[PDB]
Amino acid sequence: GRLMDRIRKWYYNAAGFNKYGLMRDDTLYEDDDVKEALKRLPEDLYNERMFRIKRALDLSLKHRILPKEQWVKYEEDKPYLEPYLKEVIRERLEREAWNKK
Amino acid sequence: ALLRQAYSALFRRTSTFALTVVLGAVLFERAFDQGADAIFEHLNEGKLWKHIKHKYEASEE
Amino acid sequence: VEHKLCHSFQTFNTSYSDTGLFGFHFVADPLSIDDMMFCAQGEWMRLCTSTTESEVKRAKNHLRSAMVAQLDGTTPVCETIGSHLLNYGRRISLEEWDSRISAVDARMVRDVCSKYIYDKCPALAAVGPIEQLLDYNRIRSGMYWI
Amino acid sequence: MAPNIRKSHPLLKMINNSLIDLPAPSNISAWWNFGSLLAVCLMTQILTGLLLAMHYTADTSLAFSSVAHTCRNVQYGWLIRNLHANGASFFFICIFLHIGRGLYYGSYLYKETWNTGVILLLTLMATAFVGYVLPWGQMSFWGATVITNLFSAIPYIGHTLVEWAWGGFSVDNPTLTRFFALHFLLPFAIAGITIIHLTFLHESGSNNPLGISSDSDKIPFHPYYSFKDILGLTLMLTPFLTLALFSPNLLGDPENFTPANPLVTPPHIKPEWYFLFAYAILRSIPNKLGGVLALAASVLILFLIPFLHKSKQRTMTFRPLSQTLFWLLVANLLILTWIGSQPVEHPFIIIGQMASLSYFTILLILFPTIGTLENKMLNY
Amino acid sequence: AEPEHDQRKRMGLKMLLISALLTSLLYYMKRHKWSVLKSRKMAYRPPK
Ligand code: HEM
Ligand code: HEM
Ligand SMILES: C/C=C(C)/C=C/C=C/[C@H](OC)[C@@H](C)[C@@H](OC)[C@@H](C)CCc1oc2c(O)c(OC)cc(OC)c2c(=O)c1C
Repeated sequence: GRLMDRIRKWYYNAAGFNKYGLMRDDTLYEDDDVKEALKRLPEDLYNERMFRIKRALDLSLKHRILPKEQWVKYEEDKPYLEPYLKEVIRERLEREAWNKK
Repeated sequence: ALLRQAYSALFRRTSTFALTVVLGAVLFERAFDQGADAIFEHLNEGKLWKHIKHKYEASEE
Repeated sequence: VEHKLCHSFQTFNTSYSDTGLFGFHFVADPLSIDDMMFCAQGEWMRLCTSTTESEVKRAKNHLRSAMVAQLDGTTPVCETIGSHLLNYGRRISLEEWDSRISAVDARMVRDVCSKYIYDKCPALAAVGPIEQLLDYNRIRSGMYWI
Repeated sequence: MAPNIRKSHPLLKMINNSLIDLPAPSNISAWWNFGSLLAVCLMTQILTGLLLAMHYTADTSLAFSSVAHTCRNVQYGWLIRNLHANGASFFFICIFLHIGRGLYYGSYLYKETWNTGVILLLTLMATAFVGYVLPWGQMSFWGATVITNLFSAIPYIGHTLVEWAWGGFSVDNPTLTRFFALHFLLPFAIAGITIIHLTFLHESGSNNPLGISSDSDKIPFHPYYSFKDILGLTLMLTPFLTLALFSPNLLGDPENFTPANPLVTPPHIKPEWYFLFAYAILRSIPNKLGGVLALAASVLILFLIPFLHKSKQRTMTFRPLSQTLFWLLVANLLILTWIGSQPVEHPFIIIGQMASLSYFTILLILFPTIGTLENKMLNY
Repeated sequence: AEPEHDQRKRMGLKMLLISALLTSLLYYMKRHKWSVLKSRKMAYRPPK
């Protein structure tokens, strides 16, 4: 049953951040981990992410969004940080538990 | 052209700008207060001591 | 110099047939751009407001020299002529240029700079790590009083 | 050394780093003026307040008739009074929205900036409390008698803690004086704490609608947000005056136009509007202590929100679910308030007990829950 | 119960009139200044 898929795909269109042309990961709140993840990003994937934001901001200040055409499509969202992040967390968790030993 | 004539003579020199506001407010005050009181008074004809006045102010005795 | 403002800065009055681009260009470390600009725009303001007789006296003498140094050799002269006829109509001799310069005095500079610099919306060009210098609005505001 | 004074001067350097060259997000919305407006309220209460204190006479036998006198005899005194009074309300208005914003855009992640806020809020409430008791009207009195009594709920130190409050063994003059002295002082304490609130803030810069690094496009506080504050100034300033020039006593209970009577608690006694919601919660817990406790947490819970944040994202801008919950909560208060203004009977009583159950749950349970659920739907 | 009444309202009038004008005036200025940021346009041109 595609239920789960059909749902995520929903909530995604629901959150509608993609109307600002932002990627899922683009929205993550920048905590100590993310912060580190972001520092690991290859320079291209990074300057890119930034512009995407500096554009989102420019929008949000104008009170507008992107013409439907340029909205981000669910299946095309690139989790550019998800993996980097996870690792970061992993590393930490190992350091963390290793200091309880 | 007033906007030019104005900007050129008043709003340009930050020093004259002031004199304009001052001298301006001054005029603005008078005109405003006058009409204001007027708009009000009229909207209340015959109800103010300014209207009733005469019936006792140097009328009896 | 005093505050290590820029690596360099330069005045310029690029002229054209019908128009022109009077301004200035400076290059500095990402972290002083502001203070720099600030002092600069100030000078402009000071120009349109308190230029002294001693200030112009020098400029004049400085200008006269470049005036001459532009005519240092063959190519240079030829250029001047090539361009004199093409833009100014005829040929403007140094004897002439010089009169026009000994003419200029304080009052004039003030009026003239004011004429073209005071409270005018300017053109800005930024390239590099410019984070520090910001808002045209603010740059604009730096065009009067200062 | 330094070129432009604005940056070197020990004092200007300050005015500067917080009113002119201060880095502001390009996209902060209306809901961001409430901080400054709150300020303006503070400035307006302290001003009008000093003025009213110049004519007040803290003393049971005269406290009432002094205010009366201050309104009738003192030039423009009435206007002063009115302004001071509605100011209060407008203060609370501004503050409730200022909190709103904070909640919906998770500004509460600026913990300290936030905690101090609570403190400020709390104080304001206290401040506004004593202020009201001053006029020594029916409400003034009885409110004084209840609010303070609340502490009688604490065991041991309790019955004593009151003693101090009143300075007597019943609410009498001694109270009125120390309350005035208190009301006089407190506002200043707020002013101080605000200075801090703003400092902790300045450590992080301001938040912003989208809830993502704004470093990629900041703008000098001036002229941008400066002009924007003045507009927001006149904007609020309007209804405030309007309200205080055409219908002063609209937001104000008239039962307070009847000098306090230590012997008769008005049959229809209902708190200043800005307290109603809490009033309600306490009124739904039929138990001295519970009632008191419910109330405590009714406000103290604010301190928790920061820990009851679970969304991988910061603001609710991209969390339709949370949003819907949020507004439900707004309205949940909007309800609780109504009830406050309604007598203790049916349906009202039960409707109340629910909204209160409602309140706490949205904050303590649904929020963190709908939040988690939310990230799994985005797949994080 | 409130002698002022009249003046209270007379002011109320003036207050509304100035507030109408002033609010309006500032709206312009708030926009005027912000225009810079409203009209603004940007584009990402990485190098090749
Ligand atoms: C006398 C008390 C208060 C005043 C006058 C005040 C003032 C300010 C000011 C000036 C700002 C910056 C402008 C803005 O963001 O609105 C601010 C921000 C903030 N305040 Fe307050 N505040 C008060 C009360 C509170 C309260 C009670 C809370 C909630 C506990 C609070 C929470 C915050 C938060 C979270 C920020 C960060 C806003 C952001 O995300 O940009 N404040 N406050
Ligand atoms: C935090 C800001 C303040 C709040 C919240 C506030 C609120 C109040 C309130 C609600 C009243 C009752 C008014 C009424 O009858 O409706 C009041 C009265 C009074 N307040 Fe304040 N006040 C504040 C600051 C001040 C200041 C700065 C002073 C002086 C230090 C002051 C002096 C007075 C006096 C003398 C009265 C009695 C006259 C009257 O009842 O209006 N207040 N205040
Ligand atoms: C000297 C200073 C002292 C002792 C400190 C005071 C501390 C108290 C709090 O300040 C923070 C307090 C203002 C705040 O409680 C959280 C309010 C929301 C309480 C609201 C409140 O108001 C009432 C009120 O106004 C009344 O009058 C018309 C009558 C009332 O019932 C008969 C009440 C009432 O039942 C409640 C709960």
